[PDB]
Amino acid sequence: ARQELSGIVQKQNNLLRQIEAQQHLLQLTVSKIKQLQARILAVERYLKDDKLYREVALIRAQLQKIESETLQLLHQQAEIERELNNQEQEIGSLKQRGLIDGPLLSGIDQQQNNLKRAIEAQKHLLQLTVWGIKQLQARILTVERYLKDQ
Repeated sequence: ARQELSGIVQKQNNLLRQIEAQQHLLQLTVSKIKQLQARILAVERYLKDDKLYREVALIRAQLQKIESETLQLLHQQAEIERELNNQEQEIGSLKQRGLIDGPLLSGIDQQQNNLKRAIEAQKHLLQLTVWGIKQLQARILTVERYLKDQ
């Protein structure tokens, strides 16, 4: 009835807000990774040549924070996908019996496809974030070994 259809539309909106909130944090993490890449490059060029130690300590902290941010993003991404999947089953069930029709059926189907595509794009963005933090972890480890050595 009007109420279950109302419920699907509200859930589709709730999910759309969760993707929105996840995108803010993902973008922020991505921007931190980029500034940190630049900072590690500087340390690397300089070692090719105590302020150095403070910069390396600051970078290492900043790297560990980003890794923790990426793990939060990974967990929330899983929560978002699970909600998408629950909505797919509910929508699918009402559709099987025909209880969504007219412009609403096309619009709810289109919205399911929109949210799925955005969630999959965020998953790709997240894979790139993971890739980035693993690169920076390997480069700072090289620097730490050199310092221990010297």
